[PDB]
Parts: sequence; structure tokens; C-alpha cells
Amino acid sequence: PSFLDQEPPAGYVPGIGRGATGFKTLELKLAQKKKKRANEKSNVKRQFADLKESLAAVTESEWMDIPDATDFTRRNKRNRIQEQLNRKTYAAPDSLIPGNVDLNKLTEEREKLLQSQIDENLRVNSLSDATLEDLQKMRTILKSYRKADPTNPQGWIASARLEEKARKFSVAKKIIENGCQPRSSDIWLENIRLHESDVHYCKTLVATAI
Amino acid sequence: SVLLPQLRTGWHVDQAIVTETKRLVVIRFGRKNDRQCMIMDELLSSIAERVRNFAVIYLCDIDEVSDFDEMYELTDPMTVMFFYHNKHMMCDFGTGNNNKLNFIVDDKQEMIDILETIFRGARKNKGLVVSPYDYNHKR
Amino acid sequence: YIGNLITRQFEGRLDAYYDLELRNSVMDDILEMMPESIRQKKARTILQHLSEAWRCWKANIPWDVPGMPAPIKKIIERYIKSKADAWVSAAHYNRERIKRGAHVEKTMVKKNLGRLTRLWIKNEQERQRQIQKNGPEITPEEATTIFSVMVEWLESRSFSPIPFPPLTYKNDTKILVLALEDLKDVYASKVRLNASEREELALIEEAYDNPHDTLNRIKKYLLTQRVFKP
Amino acid sequence: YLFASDMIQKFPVSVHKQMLRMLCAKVSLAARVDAGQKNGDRNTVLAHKWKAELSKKARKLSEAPSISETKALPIPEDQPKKKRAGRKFRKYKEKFRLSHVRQLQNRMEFGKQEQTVLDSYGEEVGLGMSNTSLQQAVGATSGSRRSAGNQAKLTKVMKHRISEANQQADEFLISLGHN
Amino acid sequence: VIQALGGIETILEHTLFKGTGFNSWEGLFWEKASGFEDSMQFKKLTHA
Amino acid sequence: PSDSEIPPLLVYKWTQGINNLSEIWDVSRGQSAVLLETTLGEMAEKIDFTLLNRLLRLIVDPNIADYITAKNNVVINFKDMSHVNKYGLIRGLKFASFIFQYYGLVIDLLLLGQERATDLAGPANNPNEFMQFKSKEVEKAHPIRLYTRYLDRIYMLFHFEEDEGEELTDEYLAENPDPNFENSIGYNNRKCWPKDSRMRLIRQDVNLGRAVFWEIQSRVPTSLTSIKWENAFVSVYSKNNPNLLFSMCGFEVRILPRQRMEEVVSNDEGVWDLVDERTKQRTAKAYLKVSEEEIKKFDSRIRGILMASGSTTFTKVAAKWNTSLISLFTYFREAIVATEPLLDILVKGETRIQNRVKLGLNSKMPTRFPPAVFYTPKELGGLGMI
Repeated sequence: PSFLDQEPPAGYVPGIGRGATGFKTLELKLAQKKKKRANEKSNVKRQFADLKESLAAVTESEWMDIPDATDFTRRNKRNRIQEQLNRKTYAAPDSLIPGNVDLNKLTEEREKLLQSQIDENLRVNSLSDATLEDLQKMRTILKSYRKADPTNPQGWIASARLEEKARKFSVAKKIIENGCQPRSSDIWLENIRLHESDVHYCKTLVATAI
Repeated sequence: SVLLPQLRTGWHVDQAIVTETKRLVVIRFGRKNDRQCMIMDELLSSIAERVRNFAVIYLCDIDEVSDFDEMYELTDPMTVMFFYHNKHMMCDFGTGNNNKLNFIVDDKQEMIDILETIFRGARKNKGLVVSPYDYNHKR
Repeated sequence: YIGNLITRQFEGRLDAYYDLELRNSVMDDILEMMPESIRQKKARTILQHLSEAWRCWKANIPWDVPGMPAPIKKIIERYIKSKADAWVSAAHYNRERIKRGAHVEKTMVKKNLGRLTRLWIKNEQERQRQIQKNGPEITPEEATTIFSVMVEWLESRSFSPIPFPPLTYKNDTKILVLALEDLKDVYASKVRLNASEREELALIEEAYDNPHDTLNRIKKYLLTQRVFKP
Repeated sequence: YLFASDMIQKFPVSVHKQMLRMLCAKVSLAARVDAGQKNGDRNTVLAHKWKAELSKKARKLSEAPSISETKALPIPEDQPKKKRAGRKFRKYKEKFRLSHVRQLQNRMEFGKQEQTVLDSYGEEVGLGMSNTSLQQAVGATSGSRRSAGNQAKLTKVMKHRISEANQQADEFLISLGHN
Repeated sequence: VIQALGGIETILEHTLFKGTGFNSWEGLFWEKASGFEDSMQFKKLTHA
Repeated sequence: PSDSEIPPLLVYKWTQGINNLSEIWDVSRGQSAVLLETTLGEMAEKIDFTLLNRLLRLIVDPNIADYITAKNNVVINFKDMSHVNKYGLIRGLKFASFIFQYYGLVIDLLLLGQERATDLAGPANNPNEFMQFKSKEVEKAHPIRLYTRYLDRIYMLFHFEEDEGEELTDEYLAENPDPNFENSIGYNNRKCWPKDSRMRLIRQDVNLGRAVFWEIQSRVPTSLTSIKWENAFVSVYSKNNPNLLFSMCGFEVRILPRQRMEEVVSNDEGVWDLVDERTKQRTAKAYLKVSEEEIKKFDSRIRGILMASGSTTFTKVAAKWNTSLISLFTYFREAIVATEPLLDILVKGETRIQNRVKLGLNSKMPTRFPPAVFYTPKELGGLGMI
């Protein structure tokens, strides 16, 4: 702040020096009319005043020795720590993809590792159901794969069980019966298991397999 | 308030703008008695130490210096203004007046972001900058 | 409007104000009473004393300072009294406004929380400090009547007390799982991790990888550790 | 009996824990003077220095830091970007990048609803493309490729505290083992 | 909601989709801006 | 807060539980009934440990009791402020709920006593179901009929006959004389329901209510918790009052018998037809409404959405409104259509958020804004908002 101390002006106008850019009797009657008007028409300092009057007896040496400053609350240290802690963050590991977790495999996967250490010392309900058009993509691919081989029952069983896990009900039970039209026993072992639900029809499928 | 220096003539203003090349020049035009002028004086008084590198803040009174009143069209109790290389800077705040500043900013960080963004856009010669915060509910 | 326009052609309480006005009144008076030769060099330090006194009032720290002139210490005290009264009164005043649904705008919503949490924590501290003096309020004759009721209830119910978890236990694994995942599930919706949350994930992960070791550690914490971190 | 003495409780509460350890020693040494002083003539002037050190050092423990000068934001000026990619440093930034599977959550397939799974709080967490078009139909999710580099790991302070706690828990389980 | 608005088509007349030049909307996907906001916060940046 | 019952299913089994017991509805000879709703007041805050370590050594081996007792001291820090916790409970601890529940199990036993609590729970060999008994004799043996405690709040139902009731109220009036008939000054009606469906103020029923609350007030010492008439609601069903009024969780239920339907009635959406297990007819209607608490929590929540966001995306605002609105429609299902001010606040709040989007696009605001912008799914590019 060198220029703040100096204080010469010269005869220059301020606007021109920088190359700046911009982006009486009636008055006496109005003054007398306002005088016609004004003629007819704090607490804080009152509170602290009796004290500022009581500052009068403080000698100059006591004014000169005032302990300069002090940090009581340790605000600086705590600010540096709270800043150090919040700097960076991170990216969460891929294991937190929520759909994978099931409890059984984790428990039998765990208690065996526990017991091993002790011996050494000595689908989710949460996911949305499949969308008709995705499942339709599945139907087209699997349809191409069953149309690939009329024989090779592996396809028929596959299009049966995958659509079973996906949908089942009528679709699978119709497909299996469709492609079951003879030598391979597997379409029968599957068709029996899924489509039966009642004794007579169980026997009807069994006898055909026989 | 005591933290920030005051400019007692128009030539302290002008030279304060001219002698400083590398950092923004921020002037509050207003009077000590006003209610809105002391608030931005406190806000800017806390920010001055953080920002001393890329900006500097000064104080100017309208009654002390009335010379700039007509040239920049100073109304309202306070106007903050931003200067870089003698060039009046400009930023569209949404207030509809891209010039100067009027309202009292709330948070320190929002004003430091204004200073930072005006500075960064000022280094590129860019006349208009766009604030990250459109406050126009205020004006 | 016309007259103003033509002349310009020929010419051209509340929480926000009251605090700053208190600072300005007090600083005005103190600076007025100072000798003007040393005046300006101390002034910034006096401002720092006001800030520190307020920060100490916000901490309940008593703010007792080494040698100081008595009248100034009186002044800063009375200032803390008034600014405190206004700070608390306005803090409670804005809260009910937020309850009603009136518009306090924004930063007031965020600050009002910090102010009311300072107040709440002060009420808690005074609660417990007055619970030092008077001691427990139960008294033995009332504790008797309370304890017989549980004794008779549990004896009438023929209730066997819960034992301490054994070193060899069947469901330990099945209790760890249910425990750990219930600490784990907080972080499953997060793509990014703050520094602490990442540490806690390391804790849960090692708790899975070393179940025997964490069972031993938990059990020893149960039998042993009586002192805990804040 | 010491914690009730004059030289401790005449000071603020926060200083007490440090004064015990500080006073206890100075008591012991005093006793170790008293054993050596001959019975006929017993003399002070060590305990005068030893009160001086304790009282003064206590004022100092209560004195609190001086104020600090405000630290400044460095400068907004952008700096030219520098690049290196090693085996070491890619291993470093593996923490700091979105992995492949994590990137596939960020892809919204145009025209049809996401896979969303209920979060523990019940708010649907979308994983958009992370599962192959066939895997939504079957609901088998995926294993895909798990990045083992962004796995959470301990800070230096926490890692020794865990191991220490476990090692002492070990001697505890042994003490209960033989007894 | 999709049928209330008239179907996908009556919706796409309200958008720039036909400007994107795509013949059919089948094989298309969005890049989420949520995750887009994450990849930018792994760089060191000022609050502004 | 049992594992088997979702709190709306709780309100359901509570109303059906009130009906299924015998002959509370008949007023023919002198009979009446009373419900209390009393928050235990300061409860976890007034928990005292010298009593806890003992009550826990009853229920648990001492090593766990000592851990649980010393784990609550700790030290508590918020920025500058620090205090050791001597007195209250810290409920941020995982096991705190257990303590809290166990602690409530004490107070439940001062109100009910050993004799009546054994009648409610039953023998350890064949303990009862939630609301049941063995014989009607055990039901009618004691005035207290149905009792529950949900966290802090207590629900107590009483059945009185003039023989029994006159005694109790004569005792309270006797030991608290009120010549100016001021019992009705502070009595707290439910402001949600109109005239005909509120509690009528009549010296008999009010004196019963204050007498009941004066008995149960006396039953609990003041060191454990604090029970105050201000936090309590008392309903009376008698000759004079057809309406049985209570509020559980966020729901407010009134109950009428088919017997008393003659007093003016208008059907709602929240009407519950209630069936006795024997007559298998519909003996009561329970009308539902949403409380003035959780309506104002919803006000304050959408306010929080439009406030706490200075700068956020539009789809985050849409998703916060989708979450909070899905929660409110999901928990309150039947009771919403019966609440006028909650429908009004829905209509205001939705257009209000739409206004926050409009003011986010441009400052001029539009004349009309096509709804396909807001309401298309996120995958088609809209906000997906409901």
C-alpha cells in the first residue's frame, strides 16, 4: 500500500487520468414549503456508556501491555484436521454391487473358514422382474437356437429351463411338449418333472417315455 | 472493517486500479452509516486474507469521493465493482444488471467463488463471465 | 418523482444488523478511550479479543484471561451478555418460523441448526452438571420398590439369565454375518467413499476374512475393555 | 492421596491428568532426598525449585496457543497437466478411477426400465447396463470382472491398532486356556 | 404414464431425438449424468 | 415393536383387538370405557446406571452388564464442546434399543402389576397370543383390558361399570376438589375430527378421564420417567360419547359400534368394517385419518427438498419427491383419501416443485409447460416424477 501513504493529488481529474469508460426563487419556495412542513411535524450506547466512562483510569502502560491474542478453543488445529480428513475421498470397491449378496453361500463359505482356522490353531427379492422386451430378446435367440437343431434335445431342454427360471407356467410346459415329439430320454425326464402336478398325467407322461 | 483499507481520494482509487497488474481490484462504494454497507464490509473483511493472492479489496465512500457517482451510475447504498488492468470487468449475475454488484452475498464460499470465477475469466480477456450462482430472487 | 428526476438531472431489531452494530458500538468506545499514539496497532488485537470471547462463549469455555485491566474485562462480559441474549432469542425465534412454514430463506435454515445444537448440548451439559451435585434422584426406598417388581416378574416367569457367549458356539458365524452386513449395508448404495467409510469397509472386510480372530477380539473386549473412545 | 493435593486442583480440569504424572515424579525425588538427608539436619531448597518448575510448567500447560495468521488459497490459475502411467502408479490411481463394471452402472439404455435393487433403506439403486441383456431375463446378475485394486484398505494408524488388539487378545485366550 | 402421453412417439416429437439422426431407438443408451458427475470429482478442483 | 407386525398391521390388530373382547359396546347399564395415550416423557434421558447394572445382572451375566454400563459413559464431543455422559442413555449404540425395551419392561410392570401382567401374558408354558386370554373371566377380572407399549408411548384400555367407576372418580374429585368445574379447561380434544366425531365434554366422562390419569400418574414414580397430562390423550366411551378415539403411530382412528350409528355419520374412504369372531357380523366401523404431526413432517420435507438444494440437478429433485411421496402413499394408504389438507398439500407441493424446475430453466416463467417433460420416464429423458 505505498500509494496509500503518499497523498499528492495533482490538478488532473480522476476520470480522464485512467482513460475511464462509462460502461433559484422556485427552489427557495420549495425550501420554504418544506420548512412549513418540518415546523408542524442509541440504547446500546446508553448501555455501554457508563463503562466507557469507567475506562478513563486505565494507565497507558496497561494499554500497552494487553496480551496480544490467544486461541482458546484450538480452532486452528481442529480446522486443519477436519480439512485433512475431507480432502480426497475415493471410489468404492466393485464388491458393493448390491444384487449379488445371498446369505447361504456366505455362511457355508464362512463357517468352514472359521473351522479351518480353529483346526489350524489346534436372484434377490430386491431386483425388478424381467422386462417383457428383454425376455423377448431371450425368446428370439432361443427360438433361433431351437430352429438351429430340430434334433439335439439339449436345445429344447435349455429353452425350457431358461424360460422356466424366467417365466415358466404355460410357455415352458407347452414348449417341452412341443419339441418332445422321441428317442432321447431327457426331454421326458424334464417334461415329467415340470408339467405333472397331478397323478394321472404323471402316469400319462411316464407311459409315453416307456 | 478495520482490516480493509479505505480510499480517501479518487486518485487513490485510480492508482489502486493502475498499479496492480496481476490480481483483481475489488472496491465497495458505500458509506459507513448504511446497514447494507457494513455487512459486505464484514463479509469482504473475512475473505481478504484468503484471497490476497489473486485479488485485493479496497473501500471507497460516496460522500468522501463523489466524483465517480455519475460515471458508473452509483445508486443504492453499496456497489461492489471489479477491475482488471484498468478494464471494468463484467459478469451476468442474473440480477439483470451485468455491471458492478448490489445485493449482500450470504456465504463466504459463494463470494470466493465469484471472485475466483471473475478472476479466471478475466485472465483470458473475457469481458462477460457467468457466475455459478444466479441469485436473481434478490437483485 | 418528477422533482427528484429533475434534481438528479442537474445533480446526478434483527440478527443481521444487531450483532454488527454491537461490534461497532463496543469497538468505537474502546478505540475512543485509547491513547492515539498506540491506538491503531492494538485495535486489531482488540477485535481478536472480541472474536475469541465469542468463540469461548459458544464453547461454554469460561474465558478467563491472564492479566487484564478490570474495566475492559467487564465490558467484554456485558457485550457477551447482550449478544448472547440476542443470539439465543433470535435462534429460537427463527426456529418456530421454520416450523410454521414461513420463508426464512436458506442460510438461516443451515445456521439455525448449528445454533440450536449448541443450545441443546448446553442444556445437556447443565443437566449432567446439576446431576453431579444432587447425585442420583432414585433414592433407596424407591429403588427397592422398583427392583422387587423385576425380581418377582423374572422369578414368576421362571426365566434363565442370558449367559456369556461361549468360545465354542454354534451360531457364532450366523451371528457375525447378520451383525456385519447390518453395518455393511450402509455403503452399498454409494459409488464413492469418504475417508472414514472406506476405513470401516476395511474393518468389515477383515472381520469377514479373519472371523476367528475377530471373535477372540470381541470376546476379550466383552470381558475386559471398560474404557472407550469419545 | 495426591490427586487431592493443592498443586493439582488449583488448576483447570484439563491439566489434571498431566500434572499427576508431573507431580508424582517430583514427589518421589523429594522422598529420595529425604532418605539421604541426615537426621540431625534436614534441609529444603530442592522443593523450592521443584515447585517453581511445576507451577510455571502448569501455567504453560494452561496458556493455550497463540493465534495463527490466516492461510491463503494458493491461486486459481490452472496449471499444465502432467502425465505418467506405471505399474506402480496405475496401481495407485486404481483407487481413484471408476472401474469398468462401475462405469456400466452409468449407462441408461434408451427406451426401457432399469434394473433397480432395493437398498437397505428401500430406495431403488439402479444398475443400468451392468447386466447383459440376457441376464435381466434370467436374473443371474453377473460376476463379470471384479477389480481387486479399489478394495478398501486400512490406514497406517488403524492397521497396527487392530493387530495389537489381536495379539494381546491372544495372550488373553492363552491365560484362559491354561487356567 | 407412457400411454397417457400417447406412447413413445408422441413423446419423441417433444424432443431432439429426430435430430440425433437415428433411424430406430432400439440400440441406443444414455450416459448417466450422476456417474458423469463422479468422474469429474476425482480431479483436484476448486469449490467453484 | 415385535418382528411379526408392521405398524399399520398393528393398528389393524389393535382395533380388531378392541372389538373382539366382550360387551364393551353395551352401555345399557352404566358401562363405559377409556383409552389413554401417554408418552413416558424423558425415558432414555433419565435412565440411571446404578439401577441398570443391577437390573441387567438380573437378566444377563455380569461381564456383559458391566460392559453395557461403562460403554455409556465414554466422552461426548461436538467441535469445541465436550462432556462425559454420567446420567442419560446414549441411544446411538447398537444395543441401546435392547436396554430401552428392557427398561420399558420395568414401567409396564408398575402399571400392570404382577397380577394383571400375568393375566395379559399368560403362563410360561402356553403364553398367549398378542391380543387374547383364556376365559372371559380373566378378561373382566380387572378393569385394564388391553395394554400395549410402542417405544415411549403407552396404550391402556379400561372398562368400567358405575359400581367401579363412581368409586374411582369420587376418590379423585375428593382429593382434588374443583368447585368451578375446571376439569374441562385443559382436557385435550383431537382437533382433526369435526364436532360430531370428537370427545364431548361432560363432567362424568372428563372426571373419569382425569381420575384414570391420576391413578396411573401415581402408579409410576417420578424418578424413572415423567408422565404429564399435557402429553396424554384420554378417550371415554359412555352414554354420552359414541366415539372411541385414539392415534397409533401416524394414524388417527375413531371407532363406532353399529349400535350407535344413529348419531350423524358420513362414510369415508378409510372405513374399516370390523367383525366379531362369533357373530361374524360387522359390529363397528373404524374411520382412519393421517395425523397433524406427519402431515407437517411432509410439509417440512418437501420444504427441505426445495430449500437444501441451492444447486442440484432436476432429476435429483424429481427423485427426492418420488421417494418421499412413495413413502407417504405407501405407509398411509387408506388414510390419505380421507384427509383433505394432505391432498391440498400434495397439490400445492407438486406444482411447487414444477415451479422450481421452471425457474431453473429461465427467469421469465412460462404460460404453460407441457407435462410430457416432467412425467416421461427417466429412460426417455424426462424427470420420471410421479
